[PDB]
Amino acid sequence: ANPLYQKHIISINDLSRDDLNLVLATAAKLKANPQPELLKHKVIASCFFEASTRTRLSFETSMHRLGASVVGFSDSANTSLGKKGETLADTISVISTYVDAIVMRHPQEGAARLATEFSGNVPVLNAGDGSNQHPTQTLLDLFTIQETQGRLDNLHVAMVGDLKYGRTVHSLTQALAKFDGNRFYFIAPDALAMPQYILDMLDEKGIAWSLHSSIEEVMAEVDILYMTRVQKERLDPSEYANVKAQFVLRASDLHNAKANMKVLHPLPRVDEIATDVDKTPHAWYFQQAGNGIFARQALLALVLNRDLVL
Amino acid sequence: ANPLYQKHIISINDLSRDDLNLVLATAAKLKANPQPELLKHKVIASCFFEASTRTRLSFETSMHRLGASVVGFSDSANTSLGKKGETLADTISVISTYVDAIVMRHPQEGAARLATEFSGNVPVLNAGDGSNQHPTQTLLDLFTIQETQGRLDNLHVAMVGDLKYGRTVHSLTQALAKFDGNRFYFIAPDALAMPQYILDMLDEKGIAWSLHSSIEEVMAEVDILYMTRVQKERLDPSEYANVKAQFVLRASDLHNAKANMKVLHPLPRVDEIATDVDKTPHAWYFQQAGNGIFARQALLALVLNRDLVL
Amino acid sequence: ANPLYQKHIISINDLSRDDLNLVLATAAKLKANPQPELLKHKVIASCFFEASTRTRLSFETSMHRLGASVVGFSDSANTSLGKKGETLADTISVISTYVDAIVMRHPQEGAARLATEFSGNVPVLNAGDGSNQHPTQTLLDLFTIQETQGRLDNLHVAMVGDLKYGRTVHSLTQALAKFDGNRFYFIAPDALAMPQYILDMLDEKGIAWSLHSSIEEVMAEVDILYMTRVQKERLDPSEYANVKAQFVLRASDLHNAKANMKVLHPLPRVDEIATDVDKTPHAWYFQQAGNGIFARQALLALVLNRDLVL
Amino acid sequence: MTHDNKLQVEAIKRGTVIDHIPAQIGFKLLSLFKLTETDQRITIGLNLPSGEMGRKDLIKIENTFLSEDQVDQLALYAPQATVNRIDNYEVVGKSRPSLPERIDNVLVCPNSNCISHAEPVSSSFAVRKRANDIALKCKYCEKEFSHNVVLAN
Amino acid sequence: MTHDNKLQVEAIKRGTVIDHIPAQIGFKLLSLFKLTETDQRITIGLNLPSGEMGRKDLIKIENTFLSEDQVDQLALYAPQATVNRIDNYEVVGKSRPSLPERIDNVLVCPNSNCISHAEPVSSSFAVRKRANDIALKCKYCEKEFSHNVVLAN
Ligand SMILES: NC(=O)C[C@H](NC(=O)CP(=O)(O)O)C(=O)O
Ligand SMILES: NC(=O)C[C@H](NC(=O)CP(=O)(O)O)C(=O)O
Ligand SMILES: NC(=O)C[C@H](NC(=O)CP(=O)(O)O)C(=O)O
Ligand SMILES: [Zn+2]
Ligand SMILES: [Zn+2]
Repeated sequence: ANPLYQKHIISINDLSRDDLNLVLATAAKLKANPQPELLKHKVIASCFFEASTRTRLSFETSMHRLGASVVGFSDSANTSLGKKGETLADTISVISTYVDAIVMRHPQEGAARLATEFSGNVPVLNAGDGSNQHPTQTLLDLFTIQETQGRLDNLHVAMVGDLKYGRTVHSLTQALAKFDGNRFYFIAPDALAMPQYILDMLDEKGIAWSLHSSIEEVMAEVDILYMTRVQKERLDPSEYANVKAQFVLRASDLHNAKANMKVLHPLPRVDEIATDVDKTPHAWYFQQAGNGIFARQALLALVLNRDLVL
Repeated sequence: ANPLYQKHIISINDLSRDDLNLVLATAAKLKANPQPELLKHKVIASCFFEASTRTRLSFETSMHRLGASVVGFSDSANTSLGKKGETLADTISVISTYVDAIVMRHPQEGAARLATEFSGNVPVLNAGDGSNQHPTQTLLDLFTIQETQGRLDNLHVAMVGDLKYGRTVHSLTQALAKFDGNRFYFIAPDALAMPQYILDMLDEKGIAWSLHSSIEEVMAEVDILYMTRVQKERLDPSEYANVKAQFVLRASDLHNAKANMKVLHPLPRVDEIATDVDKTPHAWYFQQAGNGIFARQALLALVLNRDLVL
Repeated sequence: ANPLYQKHIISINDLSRDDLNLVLATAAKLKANPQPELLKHKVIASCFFEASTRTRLSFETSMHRLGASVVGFSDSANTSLGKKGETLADTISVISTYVDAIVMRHPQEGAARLATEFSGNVPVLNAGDGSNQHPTQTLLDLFTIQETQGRLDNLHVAMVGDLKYGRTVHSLTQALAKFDGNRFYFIAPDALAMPQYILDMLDEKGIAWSLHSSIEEVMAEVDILYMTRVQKERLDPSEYANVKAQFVLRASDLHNAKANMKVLHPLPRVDEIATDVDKTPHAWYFQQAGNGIFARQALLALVLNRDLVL
Repeated sequence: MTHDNKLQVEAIKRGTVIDHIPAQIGFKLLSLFKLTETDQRITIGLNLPSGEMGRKDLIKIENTFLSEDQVDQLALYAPQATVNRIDNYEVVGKSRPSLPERIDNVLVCPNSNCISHAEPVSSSFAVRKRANDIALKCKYCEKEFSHNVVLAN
Repeated sequence: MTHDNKLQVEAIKRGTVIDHIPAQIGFKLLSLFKLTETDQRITIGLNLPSGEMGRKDLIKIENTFLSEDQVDQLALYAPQATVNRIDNYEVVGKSRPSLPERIDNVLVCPNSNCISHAEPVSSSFAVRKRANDIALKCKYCEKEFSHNVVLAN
C-alpha cells in the first residue's frame, strides 16, 4: 500500500516532502505510460459547490483517462442541500455510501475537513475550500515548476496579487517551504497580505522572505513569477478598494528577466496579465493548466489504487 | 423475459406484491455478485426537473455500476423546455429517440405518467412526480425494512411528518398494504394528513390503522418509525403554519423502544430528527440511503435486461 | 384650559369617559358651526410611515378647515430615516422644533408613545401604531354610533373579522367599556381572536361579552355591526390560512336586523362586505368615514386651543 | 450575634446575604446582577440543603447592598428568596421582595414588532399578579405577557 | 486544613477543589466550562486573600472529578492554579494545569466564513504558544488567531 492509499487530501500542511514527490513521480510515470483501465469499476463524485473551469474539468477528464465513472454536480442550487435545507454533513453521509472517493470544492473554509468527518472510509479530495487550501493546485504547480526549472529547491519565487485570500499561494508556499533554500518575494496590496501563519511557518524554517512594492524590483532574480487573481468573491465590502488588479505584468516588463524565468498563474486571470505576455517565451500558465491533468491522475491513482504504479 | 422487462415504473399502485419481491430478490443477488458489464451499450437519461441528491446520484451511480452511460440534466433551466417554452411532451418525444430508458423527477403530479404516453418503447422510471408517487424510494425502503426486520409482513409501522404531500409515504403505504397484516400508525398535523385514497385502500384490505398525536404514544410497539420532512415546496400559503417540524424525534425518546426498532427517513431531514439520534443503534436512515444503490441497480437490471439475473 | 389642551393622544386606555365626551360634544358643534380660523398660524406635522387613505387625508383636511398649515410625508422612503439610517427618536426630536403638533402613523407598536418621549412640549397624536391603538378611529366611531343610536350606553355591539391585529377594535372596545351596560359579541377566527388583555379588562369591569362563530347568531340583537379587515400586513405566515375573510356580509343577511342597526367598518374593506350592502339603510361606513372630519377637527382644536366657546 | 442553622456555617461583618434562592437561579443572579463584578469578598453556595425546601443557593457579598429594585427584580426571579442587610455581623435588615408595579431596563419585550427593539429606549413593563402567575404589560406596545415568557432575553 | 477567619467553611468529603485561581477568573470558569450546571453541592469563594497572590478565587465541586485533560483546559485562564482531588475528606492528589494541545466546543471561531458555524460540529483549535501568549488555529478553516480574540459561545 503506497503512502497515500485511501488518504484524505485536505491541506498541504498535512503532507510531507515525501508525499509531494510521490505524486509528481507518479505523474511523470502516467504521462509517459498511461493506464486507461487502472481505475475501472470506480465511481467518483465531483461535487463543486462553487464555480470552477480547470479544477473540475481536469479532475473529471483525469477520472475518465483512468477508466473511472463520474457523478456529481457543478452547482449546489439543485441539490437537496440547495432546495431542501440539507446540512453539508448529511449530504456527505449519503454520498459516501455511493462513491469510492469524493472530490469537492466549497465556498466555506474547512468544508473538506468537515466532509472527512462524515465520509467514513471514503476519501475526500479538496478541490479548494474557501480561501484556505487548494492542495491539487499546488501539486500541478510543483509539477510545472520542476518541468521548467528542473528542481523544487533553491529557487527564487515571487508571489504576486491577492495573497490573503488566495488558497493557491497558501498551499504552494507551505509546499515549497518543505524544500531546501527557496527564497520568497511577496508583492501584494497591504490589505491582501500573505497571512501570519505562513510567515511564522517560514521564519521557523529559516526560510528567507521579503515584501516588495513593484514587480520589476525583483524581476532580475526570480525563477518563478506566480501571478494571482484578486479574489473578488471573498473580499468584504471594506476591502473593495483592492478589487482592481494592482500589479499588471506586461510583455515589456520581461526585458531583464532570467532566461529560465517562467510566468505561472492558477487562473483565471482578469487583467493582471496582459495578453501580449501570452506569446513571450516566459508565459507558461496554459502549459501549467494542462499539467493539472498529469497531477490529478497521479493523486487519484495513488489514493484509489493500492500498489505503487510502475 | 422477466415480469418487469421493458415496463414503465410509474406508481406502486400498478405493481403487485410479486414485482416488489422480484426487485428485492434481484437486489440481493446483485449486492452479492455485482455484474459490472450487465448494462454495457446502454445509454440512460437522468432528467431531474426538480431538486435531488440521493435519488439522482444513486440512480446514476447504479447505472455506472452496471456499465451503462448517462446523459441528462439536474435542472430544466437550461433545457429547451426551460428557455424556449417547449412542452414536456415534445421534450420526451425527442429524448426517447436517443436513450434506452428515461429516469425523471418532476415538480408536477403525473408527469411520469405523461411521459410514458410520448416515449414509445422507451421505458420511463419515476424518480418522483410532485407529491404523488416515489416508486424507487419504496423499493429501497422495502429492501431496508426486510434487511433489518427480516420480513415485510406482520410489522407495526408508524409514519410521521407530512403525509399529505409526502410521495414517499404514499407509495410505501400502498406497498406494505400488499403484504399481510401490517399495522399502520399515522402521526401528522391535521393539515398534512394521509390522503383519503390511501385510507380507503387500507380499509378495503382490512388493514388496521390509527391516528396519534405523540410519537412515544406508540414508541413501545413500533418496528419501523418512518420520519418524513415537511414538504415546504409543495405547501400552499394557507398551510404555512405546518412548515416547522411538529414531531421532533430525539435520542431520549428511544428509551422504551423495541430492540429491533429502526428509524428510517427518505431524507433530507431538517430538524425532525435531532443529530443525537444519529449514533444510537436505532438510526438507520443512512444505511437506508445506501441501500438505494442495490434497489436501483435491481430495477434497472430488470427493466433493461431480458433474462432474470442469477 | 380644557382637559385635553396640550395632551398627547396615544391610547384610549389613557382617556376617560369625560374626555371622550368632550371630543364628541365639540365635534357636534364644529359640524354645525364651522370655525375656519380656529388654528390660524399653527403648523401641524402629518407623518405617515405606513399606508393610509382615510386617516391621513381626513386629518389633513381637518387642519385646513381649521386654518392650519400641514407639512409631512405619507412615506418614509425619502426621509433621512429611510435613506440615511436615522432613528425615529432623532426624527421626532428635530420635527418637534418646527411644528405645533405631530400626527403620526407607524408600523411598529409603541411608536406614538416613544415619540412623546422626544417631542418635548409638542403634543403627539397617534394615527395608528402597529396593531395597537387607533384612538382617532375610536373617537369618530363613537361619534358615529352616538349619532345613529342617540346613546353610548346599553348597546349591543358585534365586532367581526380580525380582532387580534385590529387596532381599531382594541381602542373601540376599551372606549365603549368606559360607558355603562354595553354587551359585546366577538365573531373572529380562532387564530385572530380578541386579545386577552381586552377581555380581562371586560371582566374586571363586569361587562358582558361572548364568542359566536356566526353573524346570523347575533344579527337580531345588534345595534352596531362593526366589520373589520384581516390585517394581512401584520399576519405571521403561520396564520396565512386566515388572510381570506371568514365572515362575509351580504345584503341578504340583514333580514333579521333591528331597524336601527348600522353596519360600520373602519375601512378599507376587501371581501368581508359585499357591495350589495351599500344600498341598504344599514350601510353606514361611508357616513362614518365622513364623521372623521368632525372628530379630528374636534381633537385638533381641543389640544391646540386653551379655551373653546361656541 | 449567631453562627447559623444548617450544617455549613458562615459569618460576614457588613454586607448583603441572599438566602433561600431556588436551585439553578443563584448563578443566574451572579450574571444579570453583575455581582461578580465587585472586588469584595464573595461566597456562593450552590445546591445546598435547605431542610424541607429541598435545595437552595446562597450568595454573600462583603460590604455591599442591593438596590430595592433588585429585590424588586428579585420578586420575579426568586420571590421566596431572603435578602438580609447585615452589619457588625448578623442581620439588622431582614426584608422580603415585594412585587413591583413596573420593571425597567433588564427586561425585553417578547413582542417582536415593538418599537422598543429598534430604538434607543429603556424597556418598561407593569407588574400585575394575575390568576396565579405574574403578568406584565409593555409601556410601548401595550401588550401583556406571562412573566414566564418575558424571561427569555 | 482550610483557612481561619472565625472558623471558615469549605470542607467537602469527595470531589474537586480548584485552588489559586486568578482574581476575576473564577466566575468566567463557572461560565465557560458550565460548572454550575449540576445538582452537586458547590461552594465558591471570590476575592479572598492568599498572600502568594494578592487575591484569589476558589471553586469546590462535590462528587465531581476532572481528568488530567480537563485540568489542562484551565491552563488558558488559571495557569498557576492547583487542582486537588478530594476523597474521604482528604486530598488524595494534586495537579497543575499544563498547556493543552487543543481547545474544543468551548470557543467559537472568529472567522465568519468558517464552516464550523453553519454545520453540526464542535469547535476545535490547536493551542500554540506563540511566545507573547497563546495562538489558536481552527481545525476547520485553518486560520489562526490570538487567544485574546477567539470568543466563546
Ligand atoms: N480562482 C483563482 O483565482 C485561483 C484558483 N483557480 C482555480 O482553481 C481554477 P478554477 O476556478 O477551478 O477554474 C482557485 O479556484 O482558488
Ligand atoms: N424530499 C423528501 O423529503 C422525500 C424524498 N426525498 C428523496 O427522494 C431524496 P432527494 O430529494 O432525491 O435527495 C422526495 O424527494 O420526495
Ligand atoms: N386598516 C384597517 O383595516 C383599519 C384601519 N383603517 C384606517 O384607518 C383607514 P386608512 O388605512 O387610513 O385609509 C387601520 O388603519 O388600522
Ligand atoms: Zn413592547
Ligand atoms: Zn475556523
